[PDB]
Amino acid sequence: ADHSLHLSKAKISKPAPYWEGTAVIDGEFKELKLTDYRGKYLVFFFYPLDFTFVCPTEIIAFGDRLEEFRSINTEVVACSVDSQFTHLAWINTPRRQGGLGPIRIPLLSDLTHQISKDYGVYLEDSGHTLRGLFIIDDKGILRQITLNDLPVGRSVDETLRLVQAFQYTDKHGEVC
Amino acid sequence: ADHSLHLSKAKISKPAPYWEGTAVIDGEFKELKLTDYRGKYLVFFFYPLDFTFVCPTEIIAFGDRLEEFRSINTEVVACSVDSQFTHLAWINTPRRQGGLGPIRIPLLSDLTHQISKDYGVYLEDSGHTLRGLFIIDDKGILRQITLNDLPVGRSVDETLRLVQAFQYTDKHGEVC
Amino acid sequence: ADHSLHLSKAKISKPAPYWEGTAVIDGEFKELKLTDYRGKYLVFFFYPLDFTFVCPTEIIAFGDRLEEFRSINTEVVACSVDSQFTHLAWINTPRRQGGLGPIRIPLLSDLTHQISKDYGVYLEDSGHTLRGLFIIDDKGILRQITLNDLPVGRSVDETLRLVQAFQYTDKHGEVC
Amino acid sequence: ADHSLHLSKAKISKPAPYWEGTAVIDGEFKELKLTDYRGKYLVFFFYPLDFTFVCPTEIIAFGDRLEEFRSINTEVVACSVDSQFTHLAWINTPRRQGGLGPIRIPLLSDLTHQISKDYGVYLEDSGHTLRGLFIIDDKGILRQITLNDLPVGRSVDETLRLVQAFQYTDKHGEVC
Amino acid sequence: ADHSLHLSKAKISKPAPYWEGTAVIDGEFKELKLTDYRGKYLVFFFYPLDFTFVCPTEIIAFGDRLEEFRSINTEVVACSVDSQFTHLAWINTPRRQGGLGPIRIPLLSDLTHQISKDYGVYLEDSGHTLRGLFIIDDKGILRQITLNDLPVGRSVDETLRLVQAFQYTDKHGEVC
Amino acid sequence: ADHSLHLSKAKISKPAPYWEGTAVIDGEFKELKLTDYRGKYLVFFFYPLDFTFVCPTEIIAFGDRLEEFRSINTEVVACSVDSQFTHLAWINTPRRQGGLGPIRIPLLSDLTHQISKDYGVYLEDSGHTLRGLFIIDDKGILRQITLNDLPVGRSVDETLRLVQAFQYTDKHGEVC
Amino acid sequence: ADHSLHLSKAKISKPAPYWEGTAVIDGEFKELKLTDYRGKYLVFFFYPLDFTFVCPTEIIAFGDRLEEFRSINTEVVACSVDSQFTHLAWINTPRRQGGLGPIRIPLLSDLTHQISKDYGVYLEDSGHTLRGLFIIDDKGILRQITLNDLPVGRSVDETLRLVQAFQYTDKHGEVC
Amino acid sequence: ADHSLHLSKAKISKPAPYWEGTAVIDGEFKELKLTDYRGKYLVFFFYPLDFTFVCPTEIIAFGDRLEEFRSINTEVVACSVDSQFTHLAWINTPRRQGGLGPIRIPLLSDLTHQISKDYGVYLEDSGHTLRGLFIIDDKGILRQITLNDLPVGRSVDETLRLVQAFQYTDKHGEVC
Amino acid sequence: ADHSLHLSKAKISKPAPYWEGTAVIDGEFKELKLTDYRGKYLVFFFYPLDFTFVCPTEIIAFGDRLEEFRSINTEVVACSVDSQFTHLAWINTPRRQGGLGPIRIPLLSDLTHQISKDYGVYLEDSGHTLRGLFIIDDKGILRQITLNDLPVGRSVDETLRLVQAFQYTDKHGEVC
Amino acid sequence: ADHSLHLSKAKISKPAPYWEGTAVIDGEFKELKLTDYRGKYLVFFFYPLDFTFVCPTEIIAFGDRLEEFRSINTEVVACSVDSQFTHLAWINTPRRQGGLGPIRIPLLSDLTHQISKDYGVYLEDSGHTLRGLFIIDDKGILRQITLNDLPVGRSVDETLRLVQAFQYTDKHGEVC
Repeated sequence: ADHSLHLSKAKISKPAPYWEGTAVIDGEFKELKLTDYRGKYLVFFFYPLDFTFVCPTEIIAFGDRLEEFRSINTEVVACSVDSQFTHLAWINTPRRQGGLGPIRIPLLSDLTHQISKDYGVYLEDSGHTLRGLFIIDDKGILRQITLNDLPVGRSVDETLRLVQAFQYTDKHGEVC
Repeated sequence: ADHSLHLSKAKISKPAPYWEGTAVIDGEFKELKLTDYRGKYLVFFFYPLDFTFVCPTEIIAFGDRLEEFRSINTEVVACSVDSQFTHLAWINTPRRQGGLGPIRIPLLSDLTHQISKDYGVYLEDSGHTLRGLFIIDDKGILRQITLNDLPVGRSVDETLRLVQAFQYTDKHGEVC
Repeated sequence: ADHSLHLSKAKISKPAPYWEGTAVIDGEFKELKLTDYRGKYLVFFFYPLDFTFVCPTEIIAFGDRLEEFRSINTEVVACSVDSQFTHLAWINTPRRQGGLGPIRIPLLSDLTHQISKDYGVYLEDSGHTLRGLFIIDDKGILRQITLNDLPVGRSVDETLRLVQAFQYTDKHGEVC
Repeated sequence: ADHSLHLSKAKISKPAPYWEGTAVIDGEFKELKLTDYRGKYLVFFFYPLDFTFVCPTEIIAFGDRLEEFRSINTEVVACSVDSQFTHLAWINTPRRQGGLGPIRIPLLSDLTHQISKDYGVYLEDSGHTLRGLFIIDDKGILRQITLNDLPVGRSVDETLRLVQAFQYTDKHGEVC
Repeated sequence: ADHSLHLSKAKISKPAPYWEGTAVIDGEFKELKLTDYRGKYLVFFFYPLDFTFVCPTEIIAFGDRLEEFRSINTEVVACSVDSQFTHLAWINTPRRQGGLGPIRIPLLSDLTHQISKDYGVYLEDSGHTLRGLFIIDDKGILRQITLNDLPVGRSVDETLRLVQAFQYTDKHGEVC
Repeated sequence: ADHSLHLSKAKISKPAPYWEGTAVIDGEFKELKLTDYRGKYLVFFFYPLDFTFVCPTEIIAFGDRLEEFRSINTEVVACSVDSQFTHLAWINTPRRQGGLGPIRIPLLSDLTHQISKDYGVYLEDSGHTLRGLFIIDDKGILRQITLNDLPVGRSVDETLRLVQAFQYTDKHGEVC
Repeated sequence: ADHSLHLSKAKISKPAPYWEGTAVIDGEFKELKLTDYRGKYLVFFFYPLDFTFVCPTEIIAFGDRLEEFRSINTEVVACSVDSQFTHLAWINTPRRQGGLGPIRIPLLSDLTHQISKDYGVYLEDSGHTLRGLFIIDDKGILRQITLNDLPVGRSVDETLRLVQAFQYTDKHGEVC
Repeated sequence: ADHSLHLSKAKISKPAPYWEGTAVIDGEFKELKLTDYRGKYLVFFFYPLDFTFVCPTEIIAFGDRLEEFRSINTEVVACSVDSQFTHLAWINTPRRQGGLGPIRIPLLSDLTHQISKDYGVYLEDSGHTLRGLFIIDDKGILRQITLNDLPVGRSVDETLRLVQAFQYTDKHGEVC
Repeated sequence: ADHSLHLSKAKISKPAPYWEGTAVIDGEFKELKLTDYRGKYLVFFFYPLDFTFVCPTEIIAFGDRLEEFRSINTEVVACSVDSQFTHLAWINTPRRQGGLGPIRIPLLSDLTHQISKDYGVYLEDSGHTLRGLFIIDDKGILRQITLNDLPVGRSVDETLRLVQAFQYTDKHGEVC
Repeated sequence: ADHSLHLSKAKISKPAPYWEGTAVIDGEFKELKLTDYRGKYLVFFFYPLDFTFVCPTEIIAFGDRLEEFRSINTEVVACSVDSQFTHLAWINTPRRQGGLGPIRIPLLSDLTHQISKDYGVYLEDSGHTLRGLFIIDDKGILRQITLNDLPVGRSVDETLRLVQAFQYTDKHGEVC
């Protein structure tokens, strides 16, 4: 139990840790699980907080390119330690007044801080997580781990490339 | 160190647990300590969440009756496990749309869950706290502990009479 | 076994600790148990001592207004660390001489200090308990915990309000 | 850490356990200590409860014959787990009504149960003590231990005989 | 194993510790158990040593008054840490030459020190026991514990009255 | 020491683990340390093995774009569990015969497996590491962690973008 | 503490365990120590009991030949677990009645069983020791250990031979 | 786990530790076990590294004289902590440029460092092994352990002589 | 495991420790056990070393008087920490040249030091045993233990006397 | 303390374990230490037993070729678990009768079995050691370990070659 060492259950080429929670999807609360994405690829990413003073360009970019992700049989889910009521309020607030507006990416609530601890992204002194990202294949196996310091974000193009690459490895062998 | 027994540091006739955090006070972020209230009485209470579908009649009632509490040398502080950004958004939201509206009672953030564990109010399976209330005298001594189940709230009149009674006991002897 | 942290078995939204003992009811010794109140609400409260120099206004007020509590399907029981013989002598002594006088509220003896430790009210250095109050619903679930400092007592009106509120929550949903 | 094995600090020919408390002496509350009896002999005895249905013949007999004990440089103290208020009420109640009446033997209160555990007389299941008696010489050394069942009491003549014998041993050598 | 605390097995109102040994009875060696006295009362007492320069007035007095004890359905047994050969020699020695002389009270040998440790009378530094006495009812329940410092002995009259009182309590209720 | 959990010393926003070793630089053995890059940015990455049947496009791409990394004050270092003699032979082998050819990127040796364990990349079952990449700032603070499953490699463009982003955050504040 | 293995402090060519006690010498009680024999040889032997039905031929033989032991600068001491009062009575009884009669060998009392445990001769189930013998030189060094079953005793001639042999070894070298 | 003491599983006249791995045999990768050599003698030896600047005299000498070992029903296997790809490249490189060239002795890979630890040859600070040699009989029993320091190597003639001696001992008794 | 206290398994009136080994009997190696002497008496003794510069008068004396020991149904065995080859060479060497010469007493070997440790005679600092002797009855029960300091040996006459005494005790009762 | 693993203190390129003892040198008893060979090379070897039926070919061969070893600044010492008296008798016995005869190689005694345990050669079940050999350089650093099974011995030519090789490595660098 040395700080954040033993807490993390995330290992590559191993079954990704199981999570369940309440997500705001299409403006309604829903129950979501990891195994709901079996037989399909999943991009699962963590961002620090809602209602901050910085534009959520990552979520907006991922949502605007969502049909490009499911054109290769992949879903995308975002997570935060906020509650589903805060997520709904963040969506329901107009983007001009510092909000999300309509979004097509499910917003998962980690109010118990447990999903964050399983994936090793929770910051004890901060009370929230860092900016992180995970790729999970059809069989629920962790294939990629990316972890950034807080200011910096993640690129949609890189995630597309990585998912296509992992799928190509799944289908064929090795490329020269 | 199981459940809420060993975690709770709150005891009556003992120095109340020390807390510090960031609060939305009069619309701006501020840094607040417990010792900022030394020499005065303090009503420190918890509520489950922001942006819920239930009217926050407790906070509104306490804030509307603030001159009665200040006239007897007492301040009032509310706490929740939400971030200061969520508190600010909840205040800035119109009350007709479900928001708090303007308030004169500081909203303290307990994003790290530590304040909740100190006072024995955090619910592990829920991710938030129950509805609890504490009275702290001029010297920072816990005088009263009140814990309700989640649905039911607290009455401003009872808090007024309790604080007046504690002050009267401080000034003089027992009454016949 | 850190002082009084681990001794208390009282948790909210959990089954209230089981207690049994000998009570002075209607001037006679009787055997009383917690489960004797199943199917009804129960106001279970503690007070420091018998035969003291202060007036027992709490017990007298609760007993004098017992039909209001019984009209909402609720019983009331008082507890102390005194023996049943002391309770009987306190009742049998005229109230003008400093006694209790006739009472309609059962007086429960906690001579072994076990009930006090279960509910986390026993004061080790004093040899008696503080002023505590507990509400238990039809199913034996703790709904409310109130702990005052020794000088200050409890209000019958607040207890009535809280019992009515919990019952209303039991019957209907949430009120706006 | 058995029920009454490790708790008892009472050993013969060893210094008697130190005790302090509040006693009803001549109708007034007083502070009493073991070392207040240094340089004199002390008969320290326990009895189960106040305000019981049985006659306190032991206390009455010891008090009525107090000049015999004082004529051989010896005091007598009685102890119980009742509070000093119960002792005062028991004395103030007329003996015809079942009370103690006026008494010349101090009544020591053990509400914290500590004195009872030091002398190994506290009964855990009952919440009070058995009938025990201890003799302590001028130097605070335990000379005699006597433990009876709850029904059976002690004799004043035997106590006087034992005190005279111990004093004679203190002065001279051995008698043939 | 703190000194002589955990060693003692003797408790009031609990089954008395079981003992067995070799006794000099009527001038012959015999095997004796505790259960040989079931259905009768038993006075079991200890004395320091044989062949000392002090007259054994206790043993002589108890033996001379044996018909008084037998007339109330009671036996008496004496014990010491000496061997049965020493007891036999002490009896066979003329009383004028410092011996015991003929006796009607069995002398039990505790050469292994185990009986002494069971009843909490053995003195580690002395190598023998103190002067102790125990009363055991028909069912083998310890009713009275008396422990004297080494110089002082016991009175036969007190033992008679104690046994009569315990028997009276067995037969009927409390006396007024 | 639960598998690879406690072994890893690599944490974000914390000083990157210290490493030292022998590197093949410009065709010669040299001693290299982490502190040799203090006051400059460093891209530290791992690759599985030398002399394999798969072309090392990652190393070749990083080396060919070295002047573009150096224009933003950044070095690049590669690590493997192979010995410096294996690295030298791999470089000293023509690329047409399945070799590295000349390279401008230092090749570090992790023959003791310590560097891999510190950065949490070593695979116990296979005896080498996965494909990992780390960004370290001027002050030796870990800024970003990337872990790919073995088949899939890393992109020079993404690393350049991330380093530019971290540097921009270092210089200015936050961008809208 | 495995039975009797760890209790014994007796080792050969090592300083013999220290003992002190009360001995009957010339018919008077005396305090005796091991170091009282320094600079002088000592034969220290253990026998089971006093006042038994078997003639003490060992003690009588050793005493009758005491001048043949002190003529080679050697003392003899006997020990038993009996008390000095029993030893005195055993001496003060004529041999025709089963006694020692006058004796010139000191009789040491081991009432605390500690000397026996140090020399590893105490029998737990018996309550006394076996028949044993030890030789100690001028410097307090154990030179010989002899241990017999209870029924069999020791020979004075063998002890004389052994003491002469050890003294001759002290004076000169090995003999051919 | 005292450094390198408990790791070693090799013991004379005991079943040799079991090993399995990948070897370069006749220019192809193969799977090899220890039990593949049952019914034959086996010379299992370690050497530090591949591609070093020193000449591999041991391997070349053993391979060039392999028919002598095979004529006495003996196999030879070499091991190192390098990967099978490094072994294949070392063989494929011409001997003029510092390679093995063609070899008839299998090259076993110990990339996991486990075989080295089982046979007690791994050097923790170096990252490789020392030069050690082991003889294993038909039944898989270790007959000899030889451990040279790093510079010094092993002789083919001595190994042949030792294998012949062990076989002769197997066939018949001791020779005069 | 305190030095040599815990090692010894030899206790009186208890079954003697089991031993097995290789003995030189009548000039030939034989396998010998303790149970080979069941149903008859055994004298088992130790001596320091073979081939020393001191004449082995003990062994010679025991062997020369062997028919006198056999006439009372008793065997004699000697033990040492030397190997059977050393024993055979010692016997096979002429007595004039510092040897044993022919002997009729079996010479047992304790090369593993186990027999010596079981009987508590082994000396850790010197690597051999002291001079000890043991008597074992028909039932394999240790009857007498003799331990001499190294210079001094044992007497055949005393052993004969002791064996005759033990046998007489076995047959009859006690002698006067 | 797992069998023979923790006992061994011998490791390559480390200071060889320190030993001291008694040796038979030129027919005389001498005291020998390991540090007596500082500044010279040392061949320290073990052999099973003395006086065995097998010819001591190893010792005789090493002794007859001692001038070759001394011409390269090297000493030779043999060790066994036998006593120095056995070594002296083995030398003094004529070689025709199964002895060493005159020898120029010191014979060291390991009667305490400690030297054997330090070098990991002692065999617990047999009570002696196997055939092992050790090379120790000028600075007392263990430089080779060789462990043959008991039937098979060591060759003088190989030891000479190894010592020459180690000395040549000491003088200059590696040879091609």
